[PDB]
Amino acid sequence: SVFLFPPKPKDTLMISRTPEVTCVVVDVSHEDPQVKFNWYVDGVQVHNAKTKPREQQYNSTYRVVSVLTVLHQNWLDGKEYKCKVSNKALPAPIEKTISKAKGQPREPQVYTLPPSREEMTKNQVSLTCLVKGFYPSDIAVEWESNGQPENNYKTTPPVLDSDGSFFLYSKLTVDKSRWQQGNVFSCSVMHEALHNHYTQKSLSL
Amino acid sequence: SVFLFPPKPKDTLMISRTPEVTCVVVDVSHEDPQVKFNWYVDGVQVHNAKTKPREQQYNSTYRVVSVLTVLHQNWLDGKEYKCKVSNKALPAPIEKTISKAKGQPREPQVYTLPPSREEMTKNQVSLTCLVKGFYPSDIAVEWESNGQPENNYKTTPPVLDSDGSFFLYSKLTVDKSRWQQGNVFSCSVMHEALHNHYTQKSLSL
Amino acid sequence: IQKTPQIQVYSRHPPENGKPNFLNCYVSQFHPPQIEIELLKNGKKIPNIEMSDLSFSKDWSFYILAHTEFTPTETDVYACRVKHVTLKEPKTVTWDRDM
Amino acid sequence: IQKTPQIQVYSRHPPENGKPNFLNCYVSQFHPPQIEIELLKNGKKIPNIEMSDLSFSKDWSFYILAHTEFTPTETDVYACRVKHVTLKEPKTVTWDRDM
Amino acid sequence: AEPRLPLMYHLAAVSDLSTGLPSFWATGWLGAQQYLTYNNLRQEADPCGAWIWENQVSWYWEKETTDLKSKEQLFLEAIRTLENQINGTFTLQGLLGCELAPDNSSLPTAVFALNGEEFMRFNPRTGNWSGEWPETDIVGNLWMKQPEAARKESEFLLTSCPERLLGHLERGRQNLEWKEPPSMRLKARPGNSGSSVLTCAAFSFYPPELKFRFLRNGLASGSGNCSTGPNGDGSFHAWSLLEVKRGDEHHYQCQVEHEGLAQPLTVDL
Amino acid sequence: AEPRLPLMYHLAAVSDLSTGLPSFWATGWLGAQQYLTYNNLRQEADPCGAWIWENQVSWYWEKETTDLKSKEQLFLEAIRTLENQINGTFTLQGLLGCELAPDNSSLPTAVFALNGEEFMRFNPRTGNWSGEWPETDIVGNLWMKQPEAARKESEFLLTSCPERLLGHLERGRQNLEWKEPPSMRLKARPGNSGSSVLTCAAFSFYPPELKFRFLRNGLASGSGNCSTGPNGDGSFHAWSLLEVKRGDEHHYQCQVEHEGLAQPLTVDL
Ligand SMILES: *[C@@H]1O[C@H](CO[C@H]2O[C@H](C)[C@@H](O)[C@@H](O)[C@@H]2O)[C@@H](O[C@@H]2O[C@H](CO)[C@@H](O[C@@H]3O[C@H](CO[C@H]4O[C@H](CO)[C@@H](O)[C@H](O)[C@@H]4O[C@@H]4O[C@H](CO)[C@@H](O[C@@H]5O[C@H](CO)[C@H](O)[C@H](O)[C@H]5O)[C@H](O)[C@H]4NC(C)=O)[C@@H](O)[C@H](O[C@H]4O[C@H](CO)[C@@H](O)[C@H](O)[C@@H]4O[C@@H]4O[C@H](CO)[C@@H](O)[C@H](O)[C@H]4NC(C)=O)[C@@H]3O)[C@H](O)[C@H]2NC(C)=O)[C@H](O)[C@H]1NC(C)=O
Ligand SMILES: *[C@@H]1O[C@H](CO[C@H]2O[C@H](C)[C@@H](O)[C@@H](O)[C@@H]2O)[C@@H](O[C@@H]2O[C@H](CO)[C@@H](O[C@@H]3O[C@H](CO[C@H]4O[C@H](CO)[C@@H](O)[C@H](O)[C@@H]4O[C@@H]4O[C@H](CO)[C@@H](O[C@@H]5O[C@H](CO)[C@H](O)[C@H](O)[C@H]5O)[C@H](O)[C@H]4NC(C)=O)[C@@H](O)[C@H](O[C@H]4O[C@H](CO)[C@@H](O)[C@H](O)[C@@H]4O[C@@H]4O[C@H](CO)[C@@H](O)[C@H](O)[C@H]4NC(C)=O)[C@@H]3O)[C@H](O)[C@H]2NC(C)=O)[C@H](O)[C@H]1NC(C)=O
Ligand SMILES: *[C@@H]1O[C@H](CO[C@@H]2O[C@@H](C)[C@@H](O)[C@@H](O)[C@@H]2O)[C@@H](O)[C@H](O)[C@H]1NC(C)=O
Ligand SMILES: *[C@@H]1O[C@H](CO[C@@H]2O[C@@H](C)[C@@H](O)[C@@H](O)[C@@H]2O)[C@@H](O)[C@H](O)[C@H]1NC(C)=O
Ligand SMILES: *[C@@H]1O[C@H](CO)[C@@H](O)[C@H](O)[C@H]1NC(C)=O
Ligand SMILES: *[C@@H]1O[C@H](CO)[C@@H](O)[C@H](O)[C@H]1NC(C)=O
Repeated sequence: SVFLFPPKPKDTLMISRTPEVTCVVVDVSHEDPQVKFNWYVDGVQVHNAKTKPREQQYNSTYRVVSVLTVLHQNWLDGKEYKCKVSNKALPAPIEKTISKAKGQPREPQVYTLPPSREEMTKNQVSLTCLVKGFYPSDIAVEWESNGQPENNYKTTPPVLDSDGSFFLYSKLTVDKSRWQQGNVFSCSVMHEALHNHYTQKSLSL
Repeated sequence: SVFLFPPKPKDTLMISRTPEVTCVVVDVSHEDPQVKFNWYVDGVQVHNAKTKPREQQYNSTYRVVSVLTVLHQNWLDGKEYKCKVSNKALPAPIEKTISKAKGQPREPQVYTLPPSREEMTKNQVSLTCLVKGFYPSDIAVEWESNGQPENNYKTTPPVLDSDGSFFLYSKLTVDKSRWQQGNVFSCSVMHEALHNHYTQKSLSL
Repeated sequence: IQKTPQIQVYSRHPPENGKPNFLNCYVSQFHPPQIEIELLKNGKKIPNIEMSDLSFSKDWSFYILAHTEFTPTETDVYACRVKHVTLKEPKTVTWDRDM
Repeated sequence: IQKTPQIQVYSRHPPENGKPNFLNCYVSQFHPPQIEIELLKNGKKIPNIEMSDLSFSKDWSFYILAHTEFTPTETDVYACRVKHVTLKEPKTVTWDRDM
Repeated sequence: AEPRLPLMYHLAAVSDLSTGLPSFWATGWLGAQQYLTYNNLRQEADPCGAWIWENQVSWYWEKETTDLKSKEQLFLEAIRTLENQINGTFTLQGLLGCELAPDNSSLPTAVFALNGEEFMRFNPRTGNWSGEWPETDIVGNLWMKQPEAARKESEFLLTSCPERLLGHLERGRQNLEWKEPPSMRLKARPGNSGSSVLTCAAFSFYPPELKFRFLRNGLASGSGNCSTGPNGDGSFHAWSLLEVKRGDEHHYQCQVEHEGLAQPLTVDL
Repeated sequence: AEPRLPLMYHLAAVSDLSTGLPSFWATGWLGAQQYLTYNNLRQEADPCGAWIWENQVSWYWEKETTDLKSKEQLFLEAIRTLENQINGTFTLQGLLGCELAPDNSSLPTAVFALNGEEFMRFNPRTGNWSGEWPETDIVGNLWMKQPEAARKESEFLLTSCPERLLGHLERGRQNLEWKEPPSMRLKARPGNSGSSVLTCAAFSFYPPELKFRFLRNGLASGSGNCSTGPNGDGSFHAWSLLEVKRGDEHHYQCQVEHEGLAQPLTVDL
């Protein structure tokens, strides 16, 4: 079975990053490991195009993955990333097409929510960012402290609202003291329908 | 394939409700539809025990479900609800055991969060309940207005926090006016590790 | 929590055809308390029967006694018909003379 | 966005054994700009070569020219070895006299 | 006097009246005999059968009617509030009573259920209600909303109950110490492939305690699959079933024990 | 004078210095010829090759060095800020220049890229920076933090560029109007199963525009698979490949067109 995953939105957005289209097949079998990956972009076959399958030996079977690296521009201009897996134990070339959305994007609403007073009775508090009314579900939220990365956050999966939009919450747990000292916190949201695929909203005491 | 689902926690909690253990098999086949459901509780076979399979005709195959009704007491005292599916196209009796948790429960933290000021620039606002640090994931949150049911809410799936706990958010969208008129709202959380399996926390202007 | 009723029919004194007696239907072990109960003679409802006060047991399930004066014969069939939610079709139970 | 280099070796004037000339390796189409480049004689590095200023094209990919004075013979092999991230093992390209 | 034999009350309320049930009703019991009945439609506590010849003080029945009218109120109200907060239909029940300690004081009982499951208790020596479910709060909180409720509940259980019980043992001695012995019959009928079933049946007795023993050739052989049920007039009826090999019937006898009998009673086919 | 031929600047900065690269460096071009070089280690703008005999005003080179030192600053700073907010390593590039309109004014160019992709532009007639990605904000905001930056960028593009270009067409006429014609050679070698490959090669010419046409028996036959490359001294080198059937070689000729030639030049095997 051949699954085909997109590049991470951050990684197609940022020229400093590198976008990859990952073709994950789980099976293939022994006696027939000879899965010829075929990578097409729009129409054209890319040979390698720096395609890189690295073999794994799992379960009772093999887990084989090839990673096609994408031009930021192409995916943003939505080309079709067609993965094809061959073999002989396999009567037909397993074909898989991805590209982005194609649209109609909805811009996320980023409001930052302070801890509750009842929670200042705890000596760790929680910082909340509500990101709502986006489309597609393809988003990326992160947190910062003062100006620098906070690793201490948990983001909920996008869940579909009554609207026909998606929403999420992201919860930064900081120290009660760290909040009370009027220290600046911030949630930094990345989605297609944002100003430069990027926005940021600040929580300060 | 035989899946076996629990009763809804609300329904095992409330004597006014009726708990059901649902055995959902998807396949069975034609020429061999003769799936003898077998229902055991702790050790003992329950015959029917008001077991009720109702036939569905799906996909290209059959979707067969039998619903064993449970005594509140028994499930709360954790008996084993063992579903078994027979047939002849099926070399072996497909066995499935459920019961509750067995433990170690963690009591949820229910804080209610007001709309942001930046959101009072909208003429619909959102009311948030953060429910955190529970275990197991088996919880049920609901909303009320003044004292009566609000149907206008969306709850996120329990997602596992850094803690080794679960958390969720639930978002009540009300009218800006409806909030500004100092009207009482409330989130009503139901989980095993709560005072009577039930708690409630209020949002008021 | 629902529970189907248990139904038991019997007589007061040792039965003897042609001799006046009392028929008893004891319906028990049920939940909820909303139930229909009739005494039948040859499958057709007998008019004007009596009933005791509705009560319940240590396990919470309900119980009650329907009864009336009757004279057993060799050909007449006596039963007790009961309707309750747990029952898709009503249940009819026939009187057994050795009980 | 990574791009592997294109490598092309050639000479200034029409080649003739035993006659002084200049060897040119033109490395282009690459990204990032961090790259290693050497001129080889019989598989071993030639000392003291020259290079032009590093530039780039309308599509952003980089380009540059390594060169030196040499006299072609019938037996001596000349190449251009290049190391870059996109390359797991370096690439060696041999000079083709008809170019 | 039968010191301490239980006095117990059965109470219920329901939202669905499609089968003609009253909204609230109660029955009261002395051991196994029911001495009282009451429903919201008559609002009177009346004695059951034999209990009408008992010499009681002039105010006996007026006082039972009063306590019961109180309970009726607390129960019917609990249903409306539940109906307001949760969709559905409800059934509410209670079990309240006592038994005498040797020095003559009370050992009480007080428990409650909602839609078939126990959801609440009440300790009379502390005056508090307990539970573990969301509807416990809804109901318990509603009942606390007038402190006297709790106080009058502790008194019914720790004072009135034992005084009633103590007056019944005396004034109602003939009723409690009656032993109408059972009338017996033993018969045989066809069973499953190659088997027979014997049925020993006992008519019109009081008290309800009776022991069955089957005998094959004069020797104890088991007690059979037994059951009991009410008889419509104060006495009881019972029966036990035994499976035997076809042709084997005449070897069995039935024997019963009962407080109304001078010694066991052997019965013949 | 060659009115308007482009004047263009190539700018870059990088965080990784493991291969001995300078932190910032630039090259400048007139059409296809490079007339200037500059890096942060020397901090001087020096002319390339032939451009050293050009009669210029006494202050020509001091002024180019000044503008370039400004850019160097804006670029090296953009990298440190990116390094602070995002893990990784970065590469930053820019393309800036102009071309003359018939009335002699400017038609400019200004674009930027980050890690291989275009992420920003700058319109000199408005003074604003644009983009569409999270790093556009980080960089654009950093550069706005001193209004003069924008003002000096609009002047380099709309005033200095056209005056430099206009002075070059005049003072550097011999350099721009040179047509060193190509030296030609045509050869054949083995191909894939049953085929042969002909290679037509052109040495030392200027300008870079040259046209190839192969001829079979005096008749146009295609232009082959062609390519060009720099020659190390100001002139260029090119070549075209054609696959023919083995034994078929002597039927082909190679013909080239070039501004340095009076009429096309036919070449023989
Ligand atoms: C033998 O064993 C192996 C392995 O088993 C493990 O466990 C054993 C106990 C042990 O002994 C070992 O063997 C081993 O540890 C079995 O393999 C499993 O096989 C199943 C299928 O049978 C797979 O399940 C699918 O999973 C998809 C999601 O996959 C992601 O998540 C899972 C869970 O975390 C990961 O395991 C997995 O690796 C994937 O993670 C993502 O990977 C990509 C690529 O690496 C990441 O890419 C990023 O790329 C950018 C590029 O710039 C950047 O580089 C980043 O750094 C990279 O990380 C990406 O980030 C990862 N994601 C995250 C969050 O990190 C499911 O989508 C899939 O479900 C679809 O298909 C099934 C089948 O049709 C449907 O039933 C299902 O409904 C769904 O269908 C439709 O899919 C659409 C797309 O999702 C969806 O939109 C649509 O709504 C949906 N339709 C409906 C109606 O819902 C499926 O669940 C497992 O992934 C695989 N396990 C592993 C470890 O690989 C094997 O089966 C077994 N053999 C047997 C049992 O016979
Ligand atoms: C032919 O078609 C049929 C149907 O197809 C539809 O679509 C076609 C396009 C169309 O043409 C039609 O045919 C049709 O419309 C295919 O059937 C599907 O088959 C797959 C499996 O192949 C099933 O997938 C599983 O789903 C489980 C979850 O199921 C719930 O959710 C789904 C999605 O919403 C529902 O569809 C489903 O009905 C279930 O809902 C719950 O149902 C119960 C019972 O009704 C509800 O009960 C409540 O009870 C109380 C009692 O008091 C009260 O009465 C309430 O009112 C009741 O509602 C309950 O509330 C529902 N829930 C909700 C939220 O409402 C998955 O769990 C399951 O996944 C497990 O197993 C697979 C396989 O091993 C694993 O890969 C997977 O990882 C996971 O494993 C482990 O499971 C643990 C338990 O979940 C978990 O804890 C653990 O972490 C996990 N392990 C890991 C490593 O992750 C699986 O996904 C579909 O459900 C079924 N579809 C339907 C509609 O029934 C059929 O396949 C197809 N044939 C083919 C293709 O060949
Ligand atoms: C005696 O009882 C055995 C097991 O239980 C009985 O039957 C079930 C169905 C209920 O009626 C339960 O209350 C009874 O106790 C039976 O296996 C056995 O067959 C019964 N024997 C005879 C002779 O009736
Ligand atoms: C001419 O070119 C054809 C297609 O592209 C060429 O080869 C690829 C690999 C690159 O080098 C590309 O830049 C070239 O243009 C080839 O199919 C054909 O074989 C080539 N023919 C000859 C005779 O060289
Ligand atoms: C219990 O009460 C009865 C009646 O008042 C009395 O006769 C008996 O002796 C009492 N026993 C004790 C131990 O007080
Ligand atoms: C363009 O500039 C040159 C030099 O100043 C001048 O000779 C030419 O006539 C100008 N053309 C126009 C239209 O101004």
